[PDB]
Amino acid sequence: TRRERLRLRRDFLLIFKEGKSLQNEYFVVLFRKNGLDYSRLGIVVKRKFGKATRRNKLKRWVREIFRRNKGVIPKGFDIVVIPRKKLSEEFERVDFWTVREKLLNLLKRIEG
RNA sequence: GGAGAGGAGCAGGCGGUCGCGGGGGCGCACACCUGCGCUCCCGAGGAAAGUCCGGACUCUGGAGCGGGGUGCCGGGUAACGCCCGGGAGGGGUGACCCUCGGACAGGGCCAUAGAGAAGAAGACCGCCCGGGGGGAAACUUCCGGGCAAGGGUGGAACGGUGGGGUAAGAGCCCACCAGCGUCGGGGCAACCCGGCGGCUUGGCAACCCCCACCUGGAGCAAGGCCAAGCAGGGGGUUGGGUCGCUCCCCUAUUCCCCCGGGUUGGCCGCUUGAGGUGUGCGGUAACGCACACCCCAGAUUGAUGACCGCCACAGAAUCCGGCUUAUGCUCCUCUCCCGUG
RNA sequence: GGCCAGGUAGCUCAGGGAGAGCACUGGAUAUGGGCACCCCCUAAGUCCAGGUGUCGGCGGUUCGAUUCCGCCCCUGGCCACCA
Ligand SMILES: [Mg+2]
Ligand SMILES: [Mg+2]
Ligand SMILES: [Mg+2]
Ligand SMILES: [Mg+2]
Repeated sequence: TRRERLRLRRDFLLIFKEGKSLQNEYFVVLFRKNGLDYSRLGIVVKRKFGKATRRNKLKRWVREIFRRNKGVIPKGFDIVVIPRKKLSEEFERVDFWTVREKLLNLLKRIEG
């Protein structure tokens, strides 16, 4: 859903500068009110996370978590998900349910 | 069965619940441009990779030189540093694998060790002859002369080993060998086979070089178009005109250089191509030709996931040909070895 | 996707027969300290002695390669339109 896909080239700077942030050991989540009746997701994966296979797997998991849990995630925010060094350190050791739990714990705390 | 060499294919599938990317069809709104909404088709790789070669395709005004690349020979190909076949040299019992022009065109470099390393250089331990001296002798000593043959030195010592011949010795002579020169035969050829002959005189060109062949340079962020927006200023014996050098066609601010500020939108390029698959024919093969069938990702923060059930390596970004590296199986050949019918 | 750089003692940097600087380990000795000397402790310093390496890895050429020729690994940077 590309209507659900927020542009990062223009908006990342604005969200970084004007928005809020939440984090845990695996993710940093940046967010800002978008003035819409729905939320939009963006993913920023640092080059150092790895090659296409690895980065694309992470992005797919993130997109899926967001899509399936859209109903419970707060509405009216532009959201940027950023994986942390730790995650890229035990990514192969971290299962899907753990990534889901850790990401949702942050997403559900987006206020207000 | 064991050990090993060459090579071909596949990339866990099939049946379920949700979620994407591009086409098509449809539902509709269309006073235009177009704007959404919901089924059929297709949707990462053998390496998509590293960017090591070769193209195609774009933009830079000409030509020459330099520079760079390839390196036995013959094909194949759009082309290549690739592929196929063949020739020499080497390794392995063997199937097989690896190597590749020229050092009497020239210049330069060979440390250390060693008597001597490029004109033929050299006498270290030595071998033999002719005298003078000492000494009973063995032996020592001095001068004159002859050896590259043994040993030592090396990565290599100016042909190799055996016999004859030498005072002692040398291709001095002869044998087989290696090299070179020729004559003759077979190959398109690289080269091979046979005969004759003095006696022959380092290595490195992944150093410059010589010979033969090929070759501008950038690169899809190439380049073309639309929309949007701010703000200009300082320079040019001229400089710049898609690497350098040399001659040459230009152009004078609108061009180029520096500082500063505006976008950090959308469309084209963007996928049908030296393209796959299936036969038939030619060719040792690589591959070519003929006919038939097919449409096989085109994203632009960048599309393939999660749950269930019987059994790796890693993700296209302009597209192809090949190389190299990363990696899980399965099958087909042939070689040697133990053991049996 | 493409195009360039660079990888040397721990760190910064030189350059076809492996070095400087900071630095570390010792010995010397207070004008520091146990008290005041004797005796002894500690070395910021100052003397001196050195300690030391797959040349980013793995092959090839060469009798020898930091230098030459291949590939692989790691670390940085550059690109688009407007005027
Ligand atoms: Mg059996
Ligand atoms: Mg690539
Ligand atoms: Mg000799
Ligand atoms: Mg440009």
